[PDB]
Amino acid sequence: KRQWALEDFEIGRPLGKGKFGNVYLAREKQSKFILALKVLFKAQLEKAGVEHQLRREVEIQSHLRHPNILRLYGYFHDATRVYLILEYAPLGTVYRELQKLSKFDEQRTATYITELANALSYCHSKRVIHRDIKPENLLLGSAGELKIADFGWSVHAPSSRRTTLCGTLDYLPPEMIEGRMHDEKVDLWSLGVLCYEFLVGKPPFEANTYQETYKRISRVEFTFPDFVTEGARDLISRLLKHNPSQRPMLREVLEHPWITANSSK
Ligand SMILES: O=c1[nH]c2ncccc2c2ccccc12
Repeated sequence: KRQWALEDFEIGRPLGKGKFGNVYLAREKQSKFILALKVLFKAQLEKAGVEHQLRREVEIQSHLRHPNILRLYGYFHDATRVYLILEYAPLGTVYRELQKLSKFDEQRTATYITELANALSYCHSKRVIHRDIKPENLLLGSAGELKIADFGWSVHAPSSRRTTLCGTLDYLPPEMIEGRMHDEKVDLWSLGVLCYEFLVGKPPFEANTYQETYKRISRVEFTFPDFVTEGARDLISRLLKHNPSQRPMLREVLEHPWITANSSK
């Protein structure tokens, strides 16, 4: 492996914030390699009681190798902080891309879905379920390719509430939020949420209250603006099924006619 430490890196502009520490642009001093350094404060992690998510992220994300999964290269720590050494995603997040464009055309959407579906096929083949697929955790590489990041919630499938609790529920399926056993099908529901948000500019169960979002998800109550096409409606409506077993496999998504006609391969 190789024991890094702080002074191995020049730190740059803050790329952004998370709950437990910012991510920073960094350059390794000897190679000039540009990467991102995710800082987590130990104090805050222990208090929140999620250090196992950290171990999981590191163990899981460092062994995955897929062009649409963000690489984790390693980690180090000092007294107050843990530092994850990540692949740098130069075009930013899909969240920012959505706030910039408001919503995506069917080509950009279908293409992102395809990249997501491929990355997820790779993950589910190892029974790794991400569980936190949302636009803030989807990054863009230099060619604009999508990269799944932030594997802190990920786990090997079958799993049950596996951590503490919650925050934004928008992207989570009814099994998850209700704390029932769940498996790969979780990420299929999320894909459905994403496809709607990309096309519509807001997630389909958006509400002004957690408790109201919960209700909407649990009853699967959503509607489509008129501009959304029948092919997109058909994909989304197949993904957003309350019963996981009724959700398609990823292969079926990849070969969906709407995806086939719109995706840039
Ligand atoms: O442009 C970004 N690139 C990144 N690359 C790696 C990790 C986080 C990021 C990142 C994180 C938040 C906001 C923007 C960015």
